Amino acid sequence: VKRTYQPNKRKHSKVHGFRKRMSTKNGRKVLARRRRKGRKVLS
Amino acid sequence: EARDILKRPVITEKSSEAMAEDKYTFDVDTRVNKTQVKMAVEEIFNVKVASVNIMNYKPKKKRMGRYQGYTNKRRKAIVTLKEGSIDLF
Amino acid sequence: AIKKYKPITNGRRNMTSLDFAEITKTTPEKSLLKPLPKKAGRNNQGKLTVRHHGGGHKRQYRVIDFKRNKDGINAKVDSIQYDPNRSANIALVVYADGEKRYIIAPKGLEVGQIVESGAEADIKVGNALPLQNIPVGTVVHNIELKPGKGGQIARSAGASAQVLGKEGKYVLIRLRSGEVRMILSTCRATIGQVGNLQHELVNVGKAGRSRWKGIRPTVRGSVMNPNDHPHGGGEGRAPIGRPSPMSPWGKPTLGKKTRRGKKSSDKLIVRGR
RNA sequence: CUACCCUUGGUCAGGUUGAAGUUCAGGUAACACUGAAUGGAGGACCGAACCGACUUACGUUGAAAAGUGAGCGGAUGAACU
RNA sequence: UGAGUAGCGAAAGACGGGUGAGAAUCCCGUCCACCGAUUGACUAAGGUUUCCAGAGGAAGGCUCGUCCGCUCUGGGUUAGUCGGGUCCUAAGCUGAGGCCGACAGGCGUAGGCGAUGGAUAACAGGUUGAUAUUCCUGUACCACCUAUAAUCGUUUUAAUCGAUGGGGGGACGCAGUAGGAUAGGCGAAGCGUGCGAUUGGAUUGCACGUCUAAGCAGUAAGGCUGAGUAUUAGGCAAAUCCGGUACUCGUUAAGGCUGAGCUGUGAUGGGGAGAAGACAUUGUGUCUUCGAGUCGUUGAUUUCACACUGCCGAGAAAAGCCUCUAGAUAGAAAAUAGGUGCCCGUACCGCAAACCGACACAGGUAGUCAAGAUGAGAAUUCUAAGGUGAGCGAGCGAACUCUCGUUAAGGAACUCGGCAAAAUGACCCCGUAACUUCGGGAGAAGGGGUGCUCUUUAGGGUUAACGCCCAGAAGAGCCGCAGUGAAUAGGCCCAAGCGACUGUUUAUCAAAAACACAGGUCUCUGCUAAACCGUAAGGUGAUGUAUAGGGGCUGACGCCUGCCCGGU
Ligand SMILES: [Mg+2]
Ligand SMILES: [Mg+2]
Ligand SMILES: [Mg+2]
Ligand SMILES: [Mg+2]
Ligand SMILES: [Mg+2]
Ligand SMILES: [Mg+2]
Ligand SMILES: [Mg+2]
Ligand SMILES: [Mg+2]
Ligand SMILES: [Mg+2]
Ligand SMILES: [Mg+2]
Ligand SMILES: [Mg+2]
Ligand SMILES: [Mg+2]
Ligand SMILES: [Mg+2]
Ligand SMILES: [Mg+2]
Ligand SMILES: [Mg+2]
Ligand SMILES: [Mg+2]
Ligand SMILES: [Mg+2]
Ligand SMILES: [Mg+2]
Ligand SMILES: [Mg+2]
Ligand SMILES: [Mg+2]
Ligand SMILES: [Mg+2]
Ligand SMILES: [Mg+2]
Ligand SMILES: [Mg+2]
Ligand SMILES: [Mg+2]
Ligand SMILES: [Mg+2]
Ligand SMILES: [Mg+2]
Ligand SMILES: [Mg+2]
Ligand SMILES: [Mg+2]
Ligand SMILES: [Mg+2]
Ligand SMILES: [Mg+2]
Ligand SMILES: [Mg+2]
Ligand SMILES: [Mg+2]
Ligand SMILES: [Mg+2]
Ligand SMILES: [Mg+2]
Ligand SMILES: [Mg+2]
Ligand SMILES: [Mg+2]
Repeated sequence: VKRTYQPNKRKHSKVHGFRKRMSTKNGRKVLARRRRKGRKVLS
Repeated sequence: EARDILKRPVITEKSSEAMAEDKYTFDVDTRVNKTQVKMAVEEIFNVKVASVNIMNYKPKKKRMGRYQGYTNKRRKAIVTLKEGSIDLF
Repeated sequence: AIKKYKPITNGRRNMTSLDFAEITKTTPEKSLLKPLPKKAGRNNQGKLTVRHHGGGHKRQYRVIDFKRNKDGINAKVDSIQYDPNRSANIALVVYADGEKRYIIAPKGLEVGQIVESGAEADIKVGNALPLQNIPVGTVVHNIELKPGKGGQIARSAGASAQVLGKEGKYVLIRLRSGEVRMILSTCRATIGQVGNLQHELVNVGKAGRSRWKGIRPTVRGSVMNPNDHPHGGGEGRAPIGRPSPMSPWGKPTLGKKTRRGKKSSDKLIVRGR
């Protein structure tokens, strides 16, 4: 049975990567939240 | 800057076989190119360099106790001499 | 004109098609082609705003001279060609100075015939003239609404309109729809009727052929659910079950007029269809 | 993941049937028309790959949070990827 | 607690010899078995060190463990030419100014980014524990640079460069056969190399091999195509280029453009079934010399080639490339010699124990290659190349459950229902109903044949012939219970309801009579169309224009579709 997660480096980066997050006001809010919480991984 | 381009020689079984073939292996600054390596070798060891092969080595996972980390990434060059020789010892 | 297939299969049974005898060249003029990617009825937001469009054969666009503004120079009909982007065929014509253009192919246009445009052109099929200069009673097609913009009216296969009379700044015309309306006499039109008259008779024959044409299936309102459509729901089959049939977006859709009021053209439209 | 779509690619062993058209012969005032050959159409036929999921047994603290065995449907197309 | 209970996840192992504290479980050997359109060989994603060597045995491993995808230690990935970047563009994304919008921001022009497509110069052999078109050997090619240059130019130029412009080209669908090649297969008393039987027999007997790239030079099955000269309302200016036009000659030819393949060379080199010399604490551990390459046959799903023919649904772009001028400037270079050529990836798994499934999980995972016998075949059964014996076993051979085989007489009496099972099944020949939209129904139905030996004998392909391959007909015989002797391969028929049909659907209890459908009809819509998305801008509709577009209903086809407009 084909499962939900089919990893793809390009898709992962282009959807959830640093530059995508930076390209939107709400993505920048995501980054700010994660920094505030002190996450090791922002993106 | 040649002394910064070349970091250290590599001494292994494969590297010793290469040295028998007149090929000398070095770890080099991760930012330099093949041409810079050739020029540094010629400047430092007063040899004539026939060619340079180069390759990158990923950081390797390494463990010590409960601490997980990585070794430094490496850039390794193999310099084939046209004229002369290099004595590492 | 029309070819009727033998019922070798239930798919072919009752199917018909054009024979394409009118077509004289089966490949287009390379330099008059442009790419035409499909929208599948989806707008600049990427959303489906018109249902039932999608898929279908790839097509190239043929640049077509609806304007016919190259006056006083004869052009010879090199060929009649198929065009996937419209019901009519198209005639590649070659002007005496060596410029080549596509035009809508009128009924009766033959390879080797000469066409011209301008106020001085003769009244013969394929010639383009201002309505000022076109006589009363003449059958025309490819009619402009604004001078120099290019033909917009009566371009489908078999389409034509008839010049009826000449007021001061406007000419009266009867359109294929039956509407009688005024059009500025500086607007141009092409003499004759659009060719490919048998287009409408073709029996498409099978679902797949519509799919090749890029038409996706139409699901009836009555077989949806209430949250989908005003006709949805009901146990078993149901009649319309309200005072008027409704569109999917909740507007009455049988007899309700939708032409907007206070339009500039309402004083130019003399008699509705 | 999934639905629909966009652009750009890929795949479909083997066998069968024999549409239109055409040619030859006959036939006609000329056409219809008849026969043979040619021709190679089809959401055409049988059937692997591939896609699917009709029946049934098994499984039901599973080998598997939807599967397996045996049969089953489509397989040049509104095909599958 | 349940309880020493359920379970230990598709399968074939046996023994000998090692190793070790300890061995069904590790190593080596022999035999046996399994896959082989593959359990084999590549490879894209994905993973990210899992790869290699040495060491270890706590934990992980459904048992064990001396072993491991585990633990420790140290190693391993080499490129001008392979894939990507220093080239191109598609969808899409982004977007200077700009348009729109309480804010946030949305839209969008020029311009950019963006492969799944276009362009683009390297091949064969050898080599390691682990990389190899990357290292080495041999032999190439591409771009650039420097020096010397046969020769040509030297300011309207005319040698040379040449647009950020023009033109050509790149450049394209689907189906269908036929043909030329080549790969591959097969045979041979061609050649070469081994072996020569002890179980009754034979010894022209048995087994194995029978090659070599790019590049360079030539050749050529096939495919396509008139050419030349004048002139010019066009190609934003120009044009000698393109387009148009006129004339001359030509037209089953010649010329031009393409083109698989072949030949030679590359190569007295390499590889090679093997042989002879050796060296070695025993040595399958390595060194030197030697070692054949033929003929026939078959023949692609590869290639010529989207070529050719046909068709309707009418089948990217841009760059590389060629050419034209506008412009540029004394200098240009056939050849010869020498030199320069970066970054990223490169390990390993990759129908899987390394990827997605929490697992060393009977699932899922694009593409490429894919031998012999049989056959129409990539089906079937058995094998090859190659890989594998499945990470609990030993006994016993109860009930019961599962999976499989058989069954007296009967033959649907079972049951909600023939559910399941059984039966049919290949090829050839005979033969085949109602009804029908004249296609069909049809493999209707129902029958007959099928092995082997020998004799006679019509043919076809390829060849001077021999030979090789394909393929019938007749007759006479032989054997069995049985000859598509295994495996794989329709059960059929008579009626009725529903839906015309091929399709589609409730991923995971419903596949249907439901949806769709081609056809019918009504209705809206004259173009800044109506309808639709959006606050708008901006879009879809449509680069369409009433033979068109949206919506409602009906649902192939045939015959038809009556009455009521009081109500809404
Ligand atoms: Mg590299
Ligand atoms: Mg519609
Ligand atoms: Mg419903
Ligand atoms: Mg409602
Ligand atoms: Mg209702
Ligand atoms: Mg009811
Ligand atoms: Mg079919
Ligand atoms: Mg489904
Ligand atoms: Mg199955
Ligand atoms: Mg069927
Ligand atoms: Mg089938
Ligand atoms: Mg016990
Ligand atoms: Mg108990
Ligand atoms: Mg028990
Ligand atoms: Mg037990
Ligand atoms: Mg097991
Ligand atoms: Mg290992
Ligand atoms: Mg254990
Ligand atoms: Mg701005
Ligand atoms: Mg690519
Ligand atoms: Mg390796
Ligand atoms: Mg004997
Ligand atoms: Mg590698
Ligand atoms: Mg590798
Ligand atoms: Mg698949
Ligand atoms: Mg098989
Ligand atoms: Mg019995
Ligand atoms: Mg009996
Ligand atoms: Mg009974
Ligand atoms: Mg009973
Ligand atoms: Mg049954
Ligand atoms: Mg049906
Ligand atoms: Mg379901
Ligand atoms: Mg079901
Ligand atoms: Mg209905
Ligand atoms: Mg009625």
